[PDB]
Amino acid sequence: STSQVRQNYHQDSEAAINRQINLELYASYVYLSMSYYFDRDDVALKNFAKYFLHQSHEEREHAEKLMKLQNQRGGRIFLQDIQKPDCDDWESGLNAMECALHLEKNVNQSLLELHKLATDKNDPHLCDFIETHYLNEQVKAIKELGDHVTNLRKMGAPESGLAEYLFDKHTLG
Amino acid sequence: STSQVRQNYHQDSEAAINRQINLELYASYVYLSMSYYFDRDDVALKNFAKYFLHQSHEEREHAEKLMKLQNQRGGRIFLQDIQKPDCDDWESGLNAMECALHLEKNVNQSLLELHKLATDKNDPHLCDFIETHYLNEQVKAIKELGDHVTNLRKMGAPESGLAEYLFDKHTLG
Amino acid sequence: STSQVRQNYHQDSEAAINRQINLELYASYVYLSMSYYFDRDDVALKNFAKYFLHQSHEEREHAEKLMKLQNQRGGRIFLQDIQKPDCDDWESGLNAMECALHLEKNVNQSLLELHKLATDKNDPHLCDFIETHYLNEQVKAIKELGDHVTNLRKMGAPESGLAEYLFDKHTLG
Amino acid sequence: STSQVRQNYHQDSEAAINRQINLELYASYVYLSMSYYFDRDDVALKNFAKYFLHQSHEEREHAEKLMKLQNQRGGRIFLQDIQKPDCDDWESGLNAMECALHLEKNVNQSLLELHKLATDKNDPHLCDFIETHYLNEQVKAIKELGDHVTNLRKMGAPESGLAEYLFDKHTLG
Amino acid sequence: STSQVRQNYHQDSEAAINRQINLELYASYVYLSMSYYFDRDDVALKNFAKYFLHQSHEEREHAEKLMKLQNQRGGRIFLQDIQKPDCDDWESGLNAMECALHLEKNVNQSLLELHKLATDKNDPHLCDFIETHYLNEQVKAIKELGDHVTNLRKMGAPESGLAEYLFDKHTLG
Amino acid sequence: STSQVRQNYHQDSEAAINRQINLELYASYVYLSMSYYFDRDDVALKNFAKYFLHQSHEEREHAEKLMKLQNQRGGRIFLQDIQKPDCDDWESGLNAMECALHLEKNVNQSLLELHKLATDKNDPHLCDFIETHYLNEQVKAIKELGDHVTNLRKMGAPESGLAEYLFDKHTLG
Ligand code: NA
Ligand code: NA
Ligand code: NA
Ligand code: NA
Ligand code: NA
Ligand code: NA
Ligand code: NA
Ligand code: NA
Ligand code: NA
Repeated sequence: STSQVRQNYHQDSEAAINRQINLELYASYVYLSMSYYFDRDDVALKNFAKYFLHQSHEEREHAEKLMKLQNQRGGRIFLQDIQKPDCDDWESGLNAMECALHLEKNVNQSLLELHKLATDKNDPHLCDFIETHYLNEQVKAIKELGDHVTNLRKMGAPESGLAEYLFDKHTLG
Repeated sequence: STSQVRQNYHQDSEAAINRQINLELYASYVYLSMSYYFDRDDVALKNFAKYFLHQSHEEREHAEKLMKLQNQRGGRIFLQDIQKPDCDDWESGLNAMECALHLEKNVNQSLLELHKLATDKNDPHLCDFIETHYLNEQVKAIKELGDHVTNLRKMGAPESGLAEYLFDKHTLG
Repeated sequence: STSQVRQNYHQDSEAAINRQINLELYASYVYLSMSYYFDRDDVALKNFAKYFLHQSHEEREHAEKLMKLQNQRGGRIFLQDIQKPDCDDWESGLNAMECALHLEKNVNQSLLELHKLATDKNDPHLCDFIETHYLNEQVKAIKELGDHVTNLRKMGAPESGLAEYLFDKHTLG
Repeated sequence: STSQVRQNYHQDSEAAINRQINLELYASYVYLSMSYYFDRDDVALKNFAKYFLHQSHEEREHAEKLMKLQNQRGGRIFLQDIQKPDCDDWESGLNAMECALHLEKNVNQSLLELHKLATDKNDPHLCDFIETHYLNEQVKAIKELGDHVTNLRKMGAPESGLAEYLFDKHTLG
Repeated sequence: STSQVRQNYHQDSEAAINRQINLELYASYVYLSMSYYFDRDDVALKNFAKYFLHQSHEEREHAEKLMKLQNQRGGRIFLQDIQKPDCDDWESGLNAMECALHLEKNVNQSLLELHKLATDKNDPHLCDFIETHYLNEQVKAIKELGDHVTNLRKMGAPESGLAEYLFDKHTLG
Repeated sequence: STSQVRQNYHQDSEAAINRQINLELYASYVYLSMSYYFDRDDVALKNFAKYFLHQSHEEREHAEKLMKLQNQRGGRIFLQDIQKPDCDDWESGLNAMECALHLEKNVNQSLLELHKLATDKNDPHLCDFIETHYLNEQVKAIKELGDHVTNLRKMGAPESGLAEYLFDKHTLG
């Protein structure tokens, strides 16, 4: 049953990629939830909605790239349930940005664990794949979210609704 | 807690839209599974892979349009777990097309039930939304899948691997 | 023998579509007859001829769209004889426009009966198909013919041959 | 005295269309009043003025489309007095947006009553006309106004004149 | 309560402008009525319909320009009911043109009274506004309508329906 | 009652043209039937469907050209019922091509009989009309159909569904 393409690809690596696929699809779904929260008539921050929807689509592309890697290496994709996000109501633009920062750090920690596994199993193709396609993207996403959280807090969010309004217009618009 | 926009939108309709959102996201995930099955080195039908991946992205767009409708009407989106697809291994191009036809008929039956509810609750905006955006799209998808199943069976799939190869090239390419 | 695509499509609906196909092909043939009446050397109203020939081609397109619908829904097309039109000699431009108005109202009444059947059989795809593609087209055709009949009568048709001549040039040209 | 074009068009439907024409012309006139309130030297919110003037012109187009429908179906237009709006002085951008939301919900309720009448009189052309041209336009207008009301309230209108100023510039500009 | 912009603008002038706004909106509504009379299936003179609809839109622009003037001068707009037109059925193209000529002379007489008031109150800005934007427009409209009435009478309207038909095509088309 | 244009046009020729008009309209209707057979979900050969639909439209153009000839010569068009085609179900691409070849030979035999009549009645305009517009078109159609029948039989139709599939793609596509 070994794939004719499989070479230097450990079962532990294959299993870790399947876990990462699920985590990327989960992240996609959290961002989708946040997007449509900001589209509510009683929230009405269109640029927050657009920002999170773009993040949702990016996470789905990240999941699909891992699925392509699994097939390239001769692993087998096993999909799992995509859990519902932890909240239905994300409270404010600042609370959503803080939850996004927490989610991106969690994804990053998973990627760092996968890199460590690839290095331990002497799988340099997999380690390079993670470095090239995932680790700098996560560092940039974390820095961007931290920048957004800083600005919203300085402007007086979430107490001032003027803060979120102007951030929506000037930063996310 | 009633939305300032809400007018002539029954709680039963709101709940049915939340169910339909989950079913569209489920369909998306089934198509994603089928896509990456055809990308396996031991299957290697790139045009089947492309066809199912396009279907996956379309189902996600259909889910997002329902989420937009829920907010437009002043309903509240409640997301649920997205169940994993029923198979990991889709066996053949003909078996996948037959499973897709079965899935599209199941989605269609759900949409017909939603239309009936909208009509019973005297919600003509919702009934028109379903007619305009969903029902003809489902009829066309069903007819296209039935056409694909017919051609693959006539060509001698799944017994002849030449059949799937040539269908991949000439119909899906 | 049930089509693999067939879903929520009643035998009564299938039979009514076959009847409507025949009525559209009949209408096409009536308009063709009227067109070539106006092309006679002893009638010689080229713009009346062009108007009716365009109507003939439109009715054929309407018949073909119903045939496409029958196949999309998994019904089976059964064609019948196309009866000859009721007249060989249409007498005048005003008499032909009045016969066209009567024919378009007859087609409209058939379409309204089909819509009522679709609604009674809880077939919203079929009801929407009729609404979208047929009912507004028939209302516009009826209003246009009524406008033509009004103008020809006011101008003094069919007694004044100058009336039909000038209507041919200024309205239909 | 029956119009030569009239078919399946109930007197009750004809009367309801005449009422809807009056309500659309009334709405037009309310929006015109609001527009020129914001053009006052002691109010001076040019983008609010532009927004309401565009709404005024759209309502007039909606009235004219109903007048065209009445003639298409062979009904007879009976115009009534256009009542003056309920206010001369609209107080603030937030109060005007709230009055607009209330007016759009009132128009929507009238349209839903007309749709119900069309359905009860088995007039599918009229029901489809309302669905296609009016109901989704009203849902979008209501959602947009609710979004505007939400943002103005969050920003601190009408107490902060800075709120209305910045909303005028960033949302309506 | 005096506007910070108000200078040399008499209360009598302000009241006369409010009356003129109502008369322009009334004229708009009369022309709208006439337009849709000519769109009836039993009248069917499309170019008469287009001519009156353009006149309706022009009168609305004239009303809006007076509303802008009232605000420019620091007056306050008070809107009144827009009375329904005197007829539902305008009888013929010649009768409608004669009623339009009578309406335009009535508007002109009101404008001449406003000019006389502006001159009596030593308000040269208002007198110049009326001269520049209204008086030559009214003289041209009156002359054009008189020309139309003359031609229709000479051609044999309203007895000859051929006259109105050819006038519709050649003058108004 | 003789047409002012009629010259050297025998009653027998006029009657034969009326028969040929009916036969061309019949052929059109047979091709339309075959087209929509190939559009069925359980047949699904789109290029066969397109081929027959083009043939249907060409036969209608041939009928209209005969109607134009009848009027040019001062004959009178008498239309008859268009009989329904001999089959509802055309069985296979090879069986339909064989039925088309048989139909085109039948049309050709009728045209040869009309040419013989024109020659016997010393009507060189009519004989030239048939030669120029019909006889070479029929020879080319017959040769093309014979070529299609030969290729489908050689490829192993109708037993191999792969044959019809590949013919549909490579010859008719
Ligand atoms: Na990611
Ligand atoms: Na590296
Ligand atoms: Na879908
Ligand atoms: Na509809
Ligand atoms: Na039709
Ligand atoms: Na409206
Ligand atoms: Na004026
Ligand atoms: Na032919
Ligand atoms: Na020759």
